[PDB]
Amino acid sequence: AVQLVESGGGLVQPGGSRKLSCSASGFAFSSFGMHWVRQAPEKGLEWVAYISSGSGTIYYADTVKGRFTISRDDPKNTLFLQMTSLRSEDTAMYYCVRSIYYYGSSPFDFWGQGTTLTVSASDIVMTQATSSVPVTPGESVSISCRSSKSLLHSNGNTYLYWFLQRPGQSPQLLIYRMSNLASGVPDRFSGSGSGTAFTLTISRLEAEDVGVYYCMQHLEYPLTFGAGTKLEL
Amino acid sequence: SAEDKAAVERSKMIDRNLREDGEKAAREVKLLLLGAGESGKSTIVKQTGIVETHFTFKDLHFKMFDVGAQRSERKKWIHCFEGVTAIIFCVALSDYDLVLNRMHESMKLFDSICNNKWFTDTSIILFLNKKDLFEEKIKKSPLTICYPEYAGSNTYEEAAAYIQCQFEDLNKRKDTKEIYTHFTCSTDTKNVQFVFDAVTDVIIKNNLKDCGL
Amino acid sequence: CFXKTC
Amino acid sequence: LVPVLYLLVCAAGLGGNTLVIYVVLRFAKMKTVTNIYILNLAVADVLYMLGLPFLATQNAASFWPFGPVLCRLVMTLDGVNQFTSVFCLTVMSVDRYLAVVHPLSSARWRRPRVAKLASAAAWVLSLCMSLPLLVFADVQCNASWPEPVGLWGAVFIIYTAVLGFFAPLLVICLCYLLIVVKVRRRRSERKVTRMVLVVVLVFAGCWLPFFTVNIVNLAVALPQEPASAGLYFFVVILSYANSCANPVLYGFLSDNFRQSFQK
Amino acid sequence: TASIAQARKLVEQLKMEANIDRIKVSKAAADLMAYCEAHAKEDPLLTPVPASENPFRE
Amino acid sequence: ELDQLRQEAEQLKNQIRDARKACADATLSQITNNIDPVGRIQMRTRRTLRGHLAKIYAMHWGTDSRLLVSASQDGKLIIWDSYTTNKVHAIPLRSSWVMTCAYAPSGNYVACGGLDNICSIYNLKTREGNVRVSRELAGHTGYLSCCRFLDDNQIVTSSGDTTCALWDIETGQQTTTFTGHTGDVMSLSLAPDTRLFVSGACDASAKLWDVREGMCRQTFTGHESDINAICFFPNGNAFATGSDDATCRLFDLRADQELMTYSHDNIICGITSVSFSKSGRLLLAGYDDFNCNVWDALKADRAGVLAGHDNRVSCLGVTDDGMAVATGSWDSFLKIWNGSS
Repeated sequence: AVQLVESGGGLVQPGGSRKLSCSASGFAFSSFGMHWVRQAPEKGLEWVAYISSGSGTIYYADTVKGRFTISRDDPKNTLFLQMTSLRSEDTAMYYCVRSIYYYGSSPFDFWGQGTTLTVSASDIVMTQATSSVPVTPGESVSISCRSSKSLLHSNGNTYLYWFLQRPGQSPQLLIYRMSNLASGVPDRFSGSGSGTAFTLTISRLEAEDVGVYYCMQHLEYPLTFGAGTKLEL
Repeated sequence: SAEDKAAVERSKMIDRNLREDGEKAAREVKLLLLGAGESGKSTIVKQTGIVETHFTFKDLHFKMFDVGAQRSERKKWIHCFEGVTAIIFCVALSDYDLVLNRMHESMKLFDSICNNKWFTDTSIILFLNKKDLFEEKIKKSPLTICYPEYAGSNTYEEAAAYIQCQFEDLNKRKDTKEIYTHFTCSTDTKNVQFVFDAVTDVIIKNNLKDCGL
Repeated sequence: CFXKTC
Repeated sequence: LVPVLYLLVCAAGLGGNTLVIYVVLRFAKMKTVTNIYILNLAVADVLYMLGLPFLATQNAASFWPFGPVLCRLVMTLDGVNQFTSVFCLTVMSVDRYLAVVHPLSSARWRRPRVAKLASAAAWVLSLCMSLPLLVFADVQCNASWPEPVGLWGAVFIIYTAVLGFFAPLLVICLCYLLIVVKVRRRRSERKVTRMVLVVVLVFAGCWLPFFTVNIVNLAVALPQEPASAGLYFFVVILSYANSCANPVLYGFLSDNFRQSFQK
Repeated sequence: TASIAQARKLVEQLKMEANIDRIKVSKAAADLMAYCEAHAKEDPLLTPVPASENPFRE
Repeated sequence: ELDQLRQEAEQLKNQIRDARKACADATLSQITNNIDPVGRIQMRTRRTLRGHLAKIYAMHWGTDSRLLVSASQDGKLIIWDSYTTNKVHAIPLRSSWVMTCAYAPSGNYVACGGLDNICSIYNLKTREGNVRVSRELAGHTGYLSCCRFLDDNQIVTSSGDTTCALWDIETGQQTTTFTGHTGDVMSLSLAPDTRLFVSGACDASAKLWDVREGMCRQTFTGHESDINAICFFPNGNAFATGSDDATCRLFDLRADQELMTYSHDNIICGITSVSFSKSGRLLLAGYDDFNCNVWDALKADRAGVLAGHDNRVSCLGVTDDGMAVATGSWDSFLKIWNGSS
């Protein structure tokens, strides 16, 4: 019964401030690092904050560096995020994420339901091209997003987190990193690659398989999220 | 490599928790019971493995071991108690009048304990179990029934001065192992506060050794 | 006559 | 007899401390606070033994072997090791007091993390107690007074005495006597007395004469003769040989070190 | 009494255990040499691992 | 019919001993002169796995050599990344007197057993974040001595009540039971195929068993005191027995007799653990001589010592790949000994 729900936001006056909070239950969140993924409407995702397992290495994105602050209440199993002096670009939907970091762990596996925030009006990026290749449920589709540098490290773990933002709810972790499958995902969603190439090999499609996919990068310091995609029904 | 940094941080957190657990682990005593089935150690704890009786007497938690129900060969599992503060031994004082053998297995096991390669420093405590019944037994019958060379004198003091001295002569390491002695009087405090004093003394000696004084 | 010598 | 006395007190003294460090590092790791606490003063003595030839040059009539070495930072570096070693010795006394008298709360300061922070504190306080000497290090070598004018040399040494003996070796290293108050196999009392009295007696017998004579020197600088040049040399020799008595005493009296030595 | 059953148990082993070929130590040694050459090449405790990034010998 | 059955039993012993002597023309030490000695095997302590604060009673490695689980008297079953000296988990133990730990072949489960006679089994890869116990295994009236997983749902346990038993952790009840021993059973070793296993008892008797039925497939003697360590050969048709008589003995399933002895004049210390390398050529055994004397199994000649421990080498075992050997001893530490190039 893992449950991630967040609240706070929905309408922001220009030049104003807002507060975010994410509630965790059903798992040992105190030993879990957590990310923060925004989502502009009719667009892709965007990482906004991060704190490691145990409030060790607090991180922030350049676009909100200084403006935002992220803190975890481990005894209370809830997250606190304060956004001050919000600009017009902060018209997006947030997504609480969890992460456990150990040898062969499951990072960015469970995503929160989502809280949308609306305001009235030098690092690596990945190529979320091929906006839509719709296919009948009786076929296979391979997705990919490209990275300039070689993903593999001396450890061999390549971080090209795969997700599928199905309409109406949060993306489901298909393959954390780029090699190992996830908990709860079926056998259809697979993946393979060699250094810089990759292939999100999907066997069959059905009603649930619709949704825009996204990719994350955890190699460098900033978690550049994936650009908008189409369900490619 | 960021994932590796987070893993290293999680391991450092686990190290911080491990040290906080291990300081308490080193603070905890390991008082081990020993004896025979007829020793009657149940009385001591009155006030399918070990019944690890964790209690606290003077703000220092004591982990007593009711391992008397092991019913196994102690030679193959007594090396698990090499590091203990003390070892409590309830003597078989039933040799006064009760036979079966008038508690010569007590000496047979005490000599093995004393000469064991793992109990050189372990200050074994000797408890005169069933002292109340043994006093009446020695008042009603002599002690030379199974101790022909002893004096006896049909007195409580001489009963101790003979029986206890029989095993304390088998005690060879008079310099390293400091054996205590407390007649088991069925009272509320003096049965376990003496054990507390003895474990404090042995902990003080071990601390002096560790610090190098 | 002071530190370590005179 | 400086030509023989200096060699005798600087060869065995410098070798024993190095041997103690080697055994305490290799034969018995002993991450225990006490092992690195005594290693601190062992290293202090090892790097402080080099002052014996430097002071023997006074009787050798060679004010400097190179010329800028003897007066620039010799009294600023070798002399700093005196306060370093006294601070480390009182650190060891405090460590023993916390380990024996009161492990009630031994997870706050007796952890290995604090055992090196205290050592670093001792080193920096020794440097700060010797930094004025370096700032005033310009003479003919002692220079704490020549550089200033009025009485700063006398003020220095008074502060040096008050910081080297008054606090650490009179009431702080006296914690050894307080350690046994209630915890002194009744022969263990004498066995531990033969270790708790001898250390304090050595520290107060071999090290006090240096500070007592110079404070007298502060009072009255007596006229010199071979008596003065020989016995004031013996006083500093005893002050230096306290640093030879300490390592052997610590490495032989301790039973763990006895097992470590026999390892 | 139970001894009989236990004797039968004793034989239970002696009977079948010896009933089978009970091959000689002759063969016992064989694998010591074949499997040695089989898994000793994979015995890093024996053939030190010089992997540029040996899991432990770095 | 006491003497009547004794005569038949003596006839049986005579027949089987004569068969052993006929098959065993001579000790294998003489016939092994063909193979070259391994020589002095210098094993540098490549990683010193510090962090454990009591005597290490049993160290076990998961099917991936990266992870290990080390059990000690402090009640800390700690999963370790031997690659980076990292603590993946630190499982608290219900019983702190563990003398055996087990890494499941799936890797999802870890078990520990000891004095309390229950082999509690822990869930490593849970949906939540922590590691939780799956099911304890009560039913042993002795002291548990060696758990070794057969599969995810079958735990083998040898105890001090002179018996051993197979379990099904789905229900918590023993499917079979193996009572053929007279003294406390100390070391149970599971085969690579897990269809058979060997448990050693204090009566200097080691008895092979069949997992599916519960009947003693074989018995072995030759030791003069209590056996303290048994571990199967990688080939799965052997084992070695290090006993408190200061020797270790190599056995065979098809020969039903002792083959080698691992003792020397200068060693009078009893063995506290035994393990084999990937090829079996090194039989690393942790003596109480404070040095995990690496005994060349095929030569029965001491061809290496890993003396690096202040106390007795309590437990040790190679990994799945054998890239490491972690002689976590009664000294608080574990050391990853690897051959340095």
